[PDB]
Amino acid sequence: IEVWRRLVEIQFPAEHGWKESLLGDMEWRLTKEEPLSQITAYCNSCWDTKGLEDSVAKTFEKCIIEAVSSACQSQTSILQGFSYSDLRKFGIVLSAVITKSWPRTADNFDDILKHLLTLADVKHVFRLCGTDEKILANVTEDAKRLIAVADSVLTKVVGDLLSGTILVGQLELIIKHKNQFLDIWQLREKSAVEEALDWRREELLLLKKEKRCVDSLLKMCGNVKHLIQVLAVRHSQDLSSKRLNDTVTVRLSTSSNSQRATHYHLSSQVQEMAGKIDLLRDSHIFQLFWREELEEVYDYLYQPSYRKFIKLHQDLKSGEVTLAEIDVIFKDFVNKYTDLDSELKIMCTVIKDRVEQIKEYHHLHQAVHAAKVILQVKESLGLNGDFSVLNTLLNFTDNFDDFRRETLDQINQELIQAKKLLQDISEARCKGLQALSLRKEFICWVREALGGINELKVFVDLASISAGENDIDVDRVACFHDAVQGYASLLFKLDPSVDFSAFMKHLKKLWKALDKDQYLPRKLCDSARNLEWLKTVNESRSSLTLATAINQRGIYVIQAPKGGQKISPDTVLHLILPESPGSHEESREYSLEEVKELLNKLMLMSGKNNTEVERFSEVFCSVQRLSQAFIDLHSAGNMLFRTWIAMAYCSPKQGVSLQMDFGLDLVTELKEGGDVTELLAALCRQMEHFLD
Amino acid sequence: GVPLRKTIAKNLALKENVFMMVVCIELKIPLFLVGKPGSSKSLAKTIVADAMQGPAAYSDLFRSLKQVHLVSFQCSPHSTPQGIISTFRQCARFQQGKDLQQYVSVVVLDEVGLAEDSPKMPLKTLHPLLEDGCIEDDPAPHKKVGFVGISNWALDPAKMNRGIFVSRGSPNETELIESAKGICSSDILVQDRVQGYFASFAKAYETVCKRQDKEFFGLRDYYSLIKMVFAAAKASNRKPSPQDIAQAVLRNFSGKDDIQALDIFLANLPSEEVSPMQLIKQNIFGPQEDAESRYLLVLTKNYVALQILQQTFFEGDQQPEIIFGSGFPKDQEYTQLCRNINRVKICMETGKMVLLLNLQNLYESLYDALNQYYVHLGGQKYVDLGLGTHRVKCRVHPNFRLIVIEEKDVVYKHFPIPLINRLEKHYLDINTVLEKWQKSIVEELCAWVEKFINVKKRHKYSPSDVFIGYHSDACASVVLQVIERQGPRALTEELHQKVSEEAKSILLNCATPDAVVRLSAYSLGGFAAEWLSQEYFHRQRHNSFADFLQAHLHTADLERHAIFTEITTFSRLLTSHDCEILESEVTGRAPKPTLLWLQQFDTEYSFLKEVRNCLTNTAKCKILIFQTDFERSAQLIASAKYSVINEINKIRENEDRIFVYFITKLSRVGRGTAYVGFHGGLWQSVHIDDLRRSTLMVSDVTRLQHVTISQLFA
Repeated sequence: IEVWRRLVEIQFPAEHGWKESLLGDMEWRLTKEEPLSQITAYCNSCWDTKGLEDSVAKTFEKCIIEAVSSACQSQTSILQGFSYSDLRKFGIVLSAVITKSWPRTADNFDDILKHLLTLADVKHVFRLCGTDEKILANVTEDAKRLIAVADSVLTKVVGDLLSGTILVGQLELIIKHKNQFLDIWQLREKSAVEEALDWRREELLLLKKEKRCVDSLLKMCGNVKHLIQVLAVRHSQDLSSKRLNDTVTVRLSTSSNSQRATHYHLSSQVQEMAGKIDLLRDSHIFQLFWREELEEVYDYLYQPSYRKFIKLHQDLKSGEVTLAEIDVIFKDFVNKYTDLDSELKIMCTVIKDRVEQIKEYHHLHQAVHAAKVILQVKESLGLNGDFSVLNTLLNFTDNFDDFRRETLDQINQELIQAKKLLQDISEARCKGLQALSLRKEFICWVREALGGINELKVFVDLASISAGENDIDVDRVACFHDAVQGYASLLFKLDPSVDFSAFMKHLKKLWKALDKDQYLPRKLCDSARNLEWLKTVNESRSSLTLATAINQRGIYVIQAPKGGQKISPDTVLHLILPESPGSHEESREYSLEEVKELLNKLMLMSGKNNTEVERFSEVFCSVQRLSQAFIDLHSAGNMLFRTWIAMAYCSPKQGVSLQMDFGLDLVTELKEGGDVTELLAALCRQMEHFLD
Repeated sequence: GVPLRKTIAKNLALKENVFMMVVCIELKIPLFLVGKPGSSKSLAKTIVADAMQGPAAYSDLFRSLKQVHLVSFQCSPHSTPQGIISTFRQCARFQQGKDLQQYVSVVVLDEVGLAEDSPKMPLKTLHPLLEDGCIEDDPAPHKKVGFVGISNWALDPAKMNRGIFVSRGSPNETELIESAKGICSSDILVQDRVQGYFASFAKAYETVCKRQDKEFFGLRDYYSLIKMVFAAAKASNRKPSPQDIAQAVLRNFSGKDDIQALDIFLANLPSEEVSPMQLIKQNIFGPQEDAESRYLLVLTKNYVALQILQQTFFEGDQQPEIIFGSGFPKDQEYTQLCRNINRVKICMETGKMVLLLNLQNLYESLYDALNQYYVHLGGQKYVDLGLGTHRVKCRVHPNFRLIVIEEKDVVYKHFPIPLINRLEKHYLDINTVLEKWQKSIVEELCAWVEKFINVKKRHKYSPSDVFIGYHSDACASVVLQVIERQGPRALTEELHQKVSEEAKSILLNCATPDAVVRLSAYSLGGFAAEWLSQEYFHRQRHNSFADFLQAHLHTADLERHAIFTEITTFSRLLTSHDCEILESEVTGRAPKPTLLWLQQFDTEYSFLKEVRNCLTNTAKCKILIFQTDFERSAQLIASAKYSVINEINKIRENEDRIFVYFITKLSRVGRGTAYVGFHGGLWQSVHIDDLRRSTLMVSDVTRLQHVTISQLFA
């Protein structure tokens, strides 16, 4: 600093920029350091015993103020554990802090309050000011005015709180920042509110609870709005800026405990109804019971549903509930034991595996379904063993109406064992067996044609030949293949006279077949859908094969249109596909449209290494470019290419890849080998240059 | 009988449309359907097709009904009568030699209204075709085919052959609530948990539709919001939280500026915050289950979204495949569409994400692929892709996502409304990723730049004359690259300083030596000027491409096996001799660096073949150099960059390092368009004045600063 002062103070003419440049260099050397270190130096390092009037100190202070501005816009408090040896520099820093951290719209009570309750630098500056009064003398009058308006805000908030005239927003924020508010108040005061804050908090909680109960009341009726059509005005009022003593009757030091009539003035009857609907809004059972206008909702709608609910709860705790409306109610809790246990736990406002009955009951129903499916499969696979063990459960629905009046444990004893015989069968396995049973013709056709898994691959191969060259058509084989592989145990190697025990010991294989691929039933069903195409496969080209053949032998012919036809790529270009040596085919001729349709096919085909497609597209594009060059030359009046024909061989034929004939006497037939694409590109470049 | 996804709204519209389609197909009645996007027209089409497969039907109801084969044709203002004629003839041919009482062909015309008042007047041919299927040729039974004309635009009944016309209107609040319930019909518990928000959502949707100027938002957004809330509540087994509703709303009702979609929707409610980054991540990497979300329509300015996505979301070998319009001189045709659709289908089959950047022309081919109306076979889903008249079902892997990047103006102006409504919209620019301190850093950098250029200085330079490729979003991209490289570390004073300095260095790396010398001079020395001169001439490497390559190879990210560098220079491009010198210099580390000239390739496939031949080698360090001479060269450069990235991704098989150097030759003055760089992302931008080794002046500049012209001859 001594050097910088000595150098900057040299009284050079100001029109030259000596002091400016020196101080710029010094500021650069400073700013490099972490702003915290800059401030610590400005505050503690002894460098200003020779007065701060020097431009050196001014520039240092400017840099420190910029640092403080940045660190305040960072909302990272600075005065935490800060040591100062100089009070003037520290006061400058504190004033910069109070000024920058202050909001840029610092006339709104709200922003100022949140700023003095959230930011921590405020706490530290208040604490320092309260501890030492000398630092205040070192504070700028702007920061002092800010501190004064802050203390005024605090005094107003405290007058409100202790008096009960505060806005819901301010009180909410204060409760959120109760500790910081209390601390700043104690600090400033050093230069009641607690009990007041607690009372106002209770008032706010009561108000919010009434609001929530009202919201539950409204949401309940909101369910039947599709069938049946002040409180909304009040409950809609924005409390954020309303006054507490207006909404809720605040308990001040004016009076002890007294009932708080909030903004609504609910009749205690409506109060209880709302509390009930609120503690019961999360009840699906009550949501259903709510389903059967102005008020009278109490006993026209709410009380009947609620008494039915209370009777249901008593029956639950008793076990006397009947099966009929059990089926009607708990139909939605199947495989939802957690939702059910919670819907019960909520009933202890005034058992855990008592409801297991319902759960077990559900399983029983499932078993019945399974049983039926089993019967179906017994008919589909044509079994013979005895399966009437489930006919009891088959006559369950032949006894449903007489069973419903039979209460839960009164249901029956026999099925309690049958349930455990099918307890292993999951719903997914029921669906698998269902897909198997629904299909009979497919099963017979499979047993007949294939006869065994060893005959599958062969079949699959044939299917791959007549699939159809596309995604679904090709996947039709992987489907029915994974199927015949998974359902093999039940299709080929099952004895037609295996009763329940052996039948389940056999389905032990389909268990794993399914757990390996959970989509096996879908494959079997989609195969049964494709029975016609499978029979077609049994009784007995592609775009990729055609493309390979074209690459091996195709000849693209570019010509001047014949018969005075208009000049266009369709007329100029056409492909020749010669028959292969010995093949009974002939030299087919393809137009441009056909070639590009084949291209689209190749692009959208199964593609399940796009080597041939890439070469095809490359040669096709090169030939199209050549045709366009020829057309452009023809349009420009060039008479040379009038009788010009070019044959591009997609593969070298007798060492010839490209051939040209102008149909003239002088120009002999030209031809060259090599790569067709590079040669065609060179030819196209030459023809374009010639066009120019 | 027909199988349907649980999340599909079994609403009155879909039921009516399916009924009418079936009846009018079995009886061959021209059926015209009109309605706003999301009216369940195309969904009904797919359901009807997949349902009446004939003997292969899912139900006994449709097993006793005609088998249907659709021949779809998307009508556009540029359509011609020959399109409709060819479509009808194709359908007839399909009906040629069949039992018309057990098989029927249906011409499906999508967006008929687009061709209503077309100057070519294609619809004038429907009347005869709908009557007997023959314009002038003789009639016949196999020529009379069914007709379904689906449109989101109004139609003229006089061009319907007095067939059936069903115009559906914008549904009401109760219809919307009923649809929302139908969507949540899968689970009644979750349905009850979410039923409270249906009315609020419907009211907010109507309010948005009224407020918005153009029909940006639509029914699909509402349905997707309902599905999101339903899936959230289902996975949570609990009432939806405010943050869930907020996420859903901002995922489906974001992309426009006028509509906030949040203050409108809540209106009685509080949640806290969610950024478009998180929304895009949810769409791509969302938390068995048909919880599939729509495809993205990331809007942006100057295509910064591409670099943001490349650097932020995917940084490993999970990179997506970029579909782009080839900027090569001769690869501008329909074959490009064919190749791009092949790539889209291959990605669909394999499960590779896709990035469409300039492909709004590939929407007559992806129209049905974006609707997400799938048909299944053995647990695998298939959606219709198309090329011209060809249209076939392609498989879709579960891990397949599609991301469309386009400019906000291009979307708001030229994108068809249904294409917007078929996609999840979101605006992504740098400011949407940067925080406050980072924006302040950007401003500080702009100021430091304007100082760098001119100090105190007789001439007035522009930042593009000192920082090559500088543009509006340069320092922003720099700060973004910086913070992305640093990691998720939070704010800190030291971090602010470090970011500022690293950005300064990154900018300087694209500066000229003239500039730093000028700074050192006009500043009469100075700590800053000298620090920058040191950083430029001693820490960095700009004397030649060989020194830069050495430094890179010796200080390249080991984990990252692909490093992309964009170099710009004023001198002459490299040659076989320079490549041989480099080879002799990089012996043992890497083989001969392959060198390519973009202006020598007339097609993208030749470029790809060369890139593959260069990458097919077994070397552990492959150096590729793509040299171009700026002089429509930016399109070529970008196409080549995307091709190289895609090819490197396809060969992402080992830990072999792949260095890529795009070397663009420029003029210190310019002769036309201005070169734009700082593309950010995975692209280190650099400027090397001269790439050669300076045989004549073997001296590293900053050595002639301490030597006179006399001492050179001593």
